[PDB]
Amino acid sequence: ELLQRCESLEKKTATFENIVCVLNREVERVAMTAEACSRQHRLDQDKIEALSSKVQQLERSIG
Amino acid sequence: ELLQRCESLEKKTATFENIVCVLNREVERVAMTAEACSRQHRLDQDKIEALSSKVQQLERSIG
Amino acid sequence: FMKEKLLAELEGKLRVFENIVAVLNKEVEASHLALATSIHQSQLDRERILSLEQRVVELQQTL
Amino acid sequence: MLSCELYRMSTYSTFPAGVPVSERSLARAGFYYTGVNDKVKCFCCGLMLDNWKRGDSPTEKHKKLYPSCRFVQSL
Ligand SMILES: [Zn+2]
Repeated sequence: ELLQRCESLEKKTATFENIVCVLNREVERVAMTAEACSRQHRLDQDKIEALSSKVQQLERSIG
Repeated sequence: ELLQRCESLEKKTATFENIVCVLNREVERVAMTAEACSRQHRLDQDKIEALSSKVQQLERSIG
Repeated sequence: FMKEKLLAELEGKLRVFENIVAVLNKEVEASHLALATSIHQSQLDRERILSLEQRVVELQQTL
Repeated sequence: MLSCELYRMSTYSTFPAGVPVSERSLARAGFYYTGVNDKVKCFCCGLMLDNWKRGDSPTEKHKKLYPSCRFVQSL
Protein backbone atom coordinates (compact mmCIF):
# COMPACT_ATOMS: atom_id res chain seq x y z
CA GLU A 1 0.00 0.00 0.00
CA LEU A 2 1.39 3.37 1.09
CA LEU A 3 4.94 2.40 2.11
CA GLN A 4 5.55 0.81 -1.30
CA ARG A 5 3.82 3.71 -3.09
CA CYS A 6 6.27 6.21 -1.57
CA GLU A 7 9.21 3.91 -2.50
CA SER A 8 7.98 3.82 -6.11
CA LEU A 9 7.96 7.64 -6.09
CA GLU A 10 11.50 8.37 -4.79
CA LYS A 11 12.61 5.78 -7.36
CA LYS A 12 10.67 7.50 -10.14
CA THR A 13 11.90 11.02 -9.49
CA ALA A 14 15.42 9.65 -9.10
CA THR A 15 15.16 8.46 -12.69
CA PHE A 16 13.51 11.70 -13.73
CA GLU A 17 16.83 13.50 -13.38
CA ASN A 18 18.59 11.47 -16.04
CA ILE A 19 15.56 11.66 -18.32
CA VAL A 20 15.69 15.48 -18.23
CA CYS A 21 19.47 15.41 -18.55
CA VAL A 22 19.23 13.34 -21.71
CA LEU A 23 16.34 15.34 -23.22
CA ASN A 24 18.32 18.48 -22.65
CA ARG A 25 21.13 17.04 -24.77
CA GLU A 26 18.77 15.72 -27.43
CA VAL A 27 16.84 19.01 -27.72
CA GLU A 28 20.05 21.06 -27.91
CA ARG A 29 21.37 18.65 -30.58
CA VAL A 30 18.19 18.78 -32.64
CA ALA A 31 17.98 22.59 -32.41
CA MET A 32 21.58 22.54 -33.65
CA THR A 33 20.68 20.37 -36.63
CA ALA A 34 17.69 22.42 -37.64
CA GLU A 35 19.81 25.55 -37.38
CA ALA A 36 22.42 23.95 -39.68
CA CYS A 37 19.60 23.06 -42.04
CA SER A 38 18.46 26.67 -42.29
CA ARG A 39 22.05 27.79 -42.79
CA GLN A 40 22.66 25.28 -45.55
CA HIS A 41 19.46 26.36 -47.28
CA ARG A 42 20.47 30.03 -47.14
CA LEU A 43 23.73 29.19 -48.94
CA ASP A 44 21.81 27.39 -51.70
CA GLN A 45 19.45 30.28 -52.27
CA ASP A 46 22.47 32.49 -52.64
CA LYS A 47 23.86 30.05 -55.19
CA ILE A 48 20.52 30.19 -57.04
CA GLU A 49 20.47 33.99 -57.02
CA ALA A 50 23.96 33.87 -58.56
CA LEU A 51 23.10 31.31 -61.22
CA SER A 52 20.00 33.34 -61.88
CA SER A 53 22.05 36.52 -62.36
CA LYS A 54 24.40 34.78 -64.76
CA VAL A 55 21.61 33.40 -66.97
CA GLN A 56 20.02 36.84 -67.29
CA GLN A 57 23.40 38.07 -68.49
CA LEU A 58 23.76 35.29 -71.06
CA GLU A 59 20.21 35.91 -72.29
CA ARG A 60 21.09 39.59 -72.76
CA SER A 61 24.36 38.62 -74.44
CA ILE A 62 22.43 36.33 -76.81
CA GLY A 63 18.63 36.44 -77.10
CA GLU B 1 -1.03 14.48 5.61
CA LEU B 2 1.24 11.82 4.10
CA LEU B 3 -1.54 9.97 2.34
CA GLN B 4 -2.81 12.99 0.44
CA ARG B 5 0.78 14.15 -0.25
CA CYS B 6 1.55 10.85 -1.91
CA GLU B 7 -1.77 10.76 -3.81
CA SER B 8 -1.12 14.32 -5.09
CA LEU B 9 2.44 13.61 -6.12
CA GLU B 10 1.32 10.47 -7.94
CA LYS B 11 -0.76 12.80 -10.09
CA LYS B 12 1.90 15.48 -10.66
CA THR B 13 4.21 12.56 -11.42
CA ALA B 14 1.89 11.15 -14.10
CA THR B 15 1.44 14.69 -15.49
CA PHE B 16 5.23 14.95 -15.88
CA GLU B 17 5.39 11.60 -17.64
CA ASN B 18 2.76 12.87 -20.13
CA ILE B 19 4.60 16.05 -21.08
CA VAL B 20 7.84 14.13 -21.54
CA CYS B 21 6.06 11.56 -23.68
CA VAL B 22 4.93 14.20 -26.20
CA LEU B 23 8.16 16.18 -26.14
CA ASN B 24 10.10 13.08 -27.10
CA ARG B 25 7.74 12.33 -29.95
CA GLU B 26 8.23 15.86 -31.35
CA VAL B 27 12.01 15.72 -31.08
CA GLU B 28 11.72 12.58 -33.22
CA ARG B 29 9.51 14.31 -35.80
CA VAL B 30 11.92 17.28 -35.91
CA ALA B 31 14.89 14.93 -36.22
CA MET B 32 13.13 13.19 -39.13
CA THR B 33 12.09 16.30 -41.03
CA ALA B 34 15.67 17.59 -40.67
CA GLU B 35 17.01 14.33 -42.18
CA ALA B 36 14.56 14.87 -45.04
CA CYS B 37 15.30 18.57 -45.38
CA SER B 38 18.97 17.57 -45.80
CA ARG B 39 18.16 14.78 -48.25
CA GLN B 40 16.42 17.33 -50.51
CA HIS B 41 19.33 19.71 -50.23
CA ARG B 42 21.62 16.88 -51.37
CA LEU B 43 19.39 16.49 -54.45
CA ASP B 44 19.30 20.18 -55.37
CA GLN B 45 22.97 20.78 -54.58
CA ASP B 46 23.73 18.30 -57.37
CA LYS B 47 21.30 20.11 -59.72
CA ILE B 48 22.91 23.45 -58.90
CA GLU B 49 26.36 22.05 -59.54
CA ALA B 50 25.05 20.81 -62.87
CA LEU B 51 23.67 24.23 -63.71
CA SER B 52 26.79 26.10 -62.60
CA SER B 53 28.75 23.66 -64.73
CA LYS B 54 26.57 24.29 -67.81
CA VAL B 55 26.64 28.06 -67.26
CA GLN B 56 30.45 28.16 -67.12
CA GLN B 57 30.73 26.14 -70.37
CA LEU B 58 28.45 28.70 -72.06
CA GLU B 59 30.20 31.81 -70.75
CA ARG B 60 33.53 30.42 -72.04
CA SER B 61 31.84 29.80 -75.38
CA ILE B 62 31.33 33.52 -75.98
CA GLY B 63 33.69 35.34 -73.62
CA PHE C 1 7.96 12.84 10.61
CA MET C 2 10.64 12.53 7.90
CA LYS C 3 8.75 10.76 5.12
CA GLU C 4 6.60 13.88 4.67
CA LYS C 5 9.89 15.76 4.34
CA LEU C 6 11.03 13.36 1.62
CA LEU C 7 7.79 13.86 -0.28
CA ALA C 8 8.28 17.62 -0.01
CA GLU C 9 11.76 17.22 -1.45
CA LEU C 10 10.30 15.30 -4.40
CA GLU C 11 7.44 17.76 -5.08
CA GLY C 12 9.97 20.59 -5.46
CA LYS C 13 12.37 18.75 -7.71
CA LEU C 14 9.43 17.66 -9.82
CA ARG C 15 8.44 21.35 -10.23
CA VAL C 16 11.94 22.07 -11.55
CA PHE C 17 11.80 19.16 -13.93
CA GLU C 18 8.41 20.17 -15.26
CA ASN C 19 9.57 23.77 -15.83
CA ILE C 20 12.76 22.72 -17.59
CA VAL C 21 10.73 20.46 -19.83
CA ALA C 22 8.41 23.43 -20.59
CA VAL C 23 11.42 25.36 -21.85
CA LEU C 24 12.75 22.35 -23.78
CA ASN C 25 9.29 22.03 -25.29
CA LYS C 26 9.55 25.66 -26.44
CA GLU C 27 13.01 25.09 -27.86
CA VAL C 28 11.91 22.12 -29.95
CA GLU C 29 9.05 24.24 -31.33
CA ALA C 30 11.18 27.18 -32.51
CA SER C 31 13.35 24.53 -34.24
CA HIS C 32 10.29 23.11 -35.99
CA LEU C 33 9.23 26.55 -37.21
CA ALA C 34 12.70 27.60 -38.38
CA LEU C 35 12.81 24.26 -40.14
CA ALA C 36 9.33 24.27 -41.74
CA THR C 37 10.13 27.72 -43.03
CA SER C 38 13.44 26.64 -44.54
CA ILE C 39 11.73 23.65 -46.12
CA HIS C 40 9.01 25.89 -47.64
CA GLN C 41 11.33 28.43 -49.23
CA SER C 42 13.20 25.50 -50.74
CA GLN C 43 10.12 24.38 -52.69
CA LEU C 44 9.93 27.77 -54.41
CA ASP C 45 13.68 27.38 -54.79
CA ARG C 46 13.34 24.07 -56.70
CA GLU C 47 10.90 25.93 -59.00
CA ARG C 48 13.50 28.58 -59.82
CA ILE C 49 15.94 25.69 -60.39
CA LEU C 50 13.76 23.93 -62.92
CA SER C 51 13.03 27.23 -64.59
CA LEU C 52 16.77 27.87 -64.77
CA GLU C 53 17.43 24.45 -66.29
CA GLN C 54 14.86 25.16 -68.99
CA ARG C 55 16.16 28.67 -69.66
CA VAL C 56 19.65 27.15 -69.86
CA VAL C 57 18.74 24.27 -72.16
CA GLU C 58 17.28 27.00 -74.41
CA LEU C 59 20.63 28.74 -74.52
CA GLN C 60 22.40 25.46 -75.29
CA GLN C 61 20.19 24.98 -78.35
CA THR C 62 20.50 28.42 -79.91
CA LEU C 63 24.28 27.98 -80.04
CA MET D 1 21.42 16.61 -8.89
CA LEU D 2 20.93 18.80 -11.98
CA SER D 3 23.33 21.54 -13.05
CA CYS D 4 23.00 25.10 -11.82
CA GLU D 5 22.57 26.03 -15.51
CA LEU D 6 19.50 23.75 -15.78
CA TYR D 7 18.01 25.08 -12.55
CA ARG D 8 18.53 28.56 -14.02
CA MET D 9 16.86 27.43 -17.25
CA SER D 10 13.81 26.08 -15.42
CA THR D 11 13.04 29.73 -14.53
CA TYR D 12 12.07 30.39 -18.14
CA SER D 13 8.77 28.49 -18.48
CA THR D 14 6.93 31.82 -18.53
CA PHE D 15 9.31 33.65 -20.88
CA PRO D 16 7.63 35.65 -23.70
CA ALA D 17 7.65 34.59 -27.35
CA GLY D 18 9.22 36.81 -30.03
CA VAL D 19 12.45 37.36 -28.13
CA PRO D 20 15.46 37.06 -30.50
CA VAL D 21 17.51 35.01 -28.00
CA SER D 22 17.02 31.52 -26.62
CA GLU D 23 16.35 30.87 -22.96
CA ARG D 24 19.21 28.42 -23.33
CA SER D 25 22.08 30.82 -23.97
CA LEU D 26 20.49 33.21 -21.46
CA ALA D 27 20.77 30.60 -18.75
CA ARG D 28 24.28 29.50 -19.93
CA ALA D 29 25.26 33.17 -19.62
CA GLY D 30 24.38 33.04 -15.92
CA PHE D 31 20.99 34.78 -15.93
CA TYR D 32 17.67 33.61 -14.50
CA TYR D 33 14.29 35.00 -15.65
CA THR D 34 13.00 37.83 -13.40
CA GLY D 35 9.39 37.05 -14.37
CA VAL D 36 8.96 40.53 -15.82
CA ASN D 37 8.89 40.98 -19.60
CA ASP D 38 12.13 39.68 -21.19
CA LYS D 39 14.18 40.71 -18.15
CA VAL D 40 16.81 38.39 -16.64
CA LYS D 41 19.26 38.64 -13.75
CA CYS D 42 22.71 37.29 -12.89
CA PHE D 43 22.32 35.31 -9.65
CA CYS D 44 25.84 36.36 -8.82
CA CYS D 45 26.67 40.01 -9.64
CA GLY D 46 23.00 40.97 -10.02
CA LEU D 47 23.30 42.61 -13.42
CA MET D 48 19.79 42.92 -14.89
CA LEU D 49 19.24 43.11 -18.69
CA ASP D 50 16.20 43.48 -20.99
CA ASN D 51 15.10 44.45 -24.53
CA TRP D 52 17.14 41.86 -26.42
CA LYS D 53 17.78 42.68 -30.11
CA ARG D 54 18.16 40.13 -32.91
CA GLY D 55 21.53 38.37 -32.72
CA ASP D 56 22.59 39.57 -29.25
CA SER D 57 25.27 37.69 -27.30
CA PRO D 58 24.13 37.19 -23.65
CA THR D 59 27.59 36.03 -22.65
CA GLU D 60 29.45 38.97 -24.24
CA LYS D 61 26.98 41.46 -22.73
CA HIS D 62 27.64 39.94 -19.27
CA LYS D 63 31.43 40.16 -19.59
CA LYS D 64 31.22 43.76 -20.90
CA LEU D 65 28.72 45.33 -18.49
CA TYR D 66 30.15 43.67 -15.33
CA PRO D 67 33.63 42.08 -15.83
CA SER D 68 33.84 41.84 -12.06
CA CYS D 69 31.23 39.08 -11.78
CA ARG D 70 32.65 36.00 -10.09
CA PHE D 71 30.48 33.86 -12.38
CA VAL D 72 31.23 35.72 -15.58
CA GLN D 73 34.92 35.16 -14.77
CA SER D 74 34.64 31.34 -14.73
CA LEU D 75 32.55 31.30 -17.91
ZN1 LIG E 1 27.02 38.45 -13.09
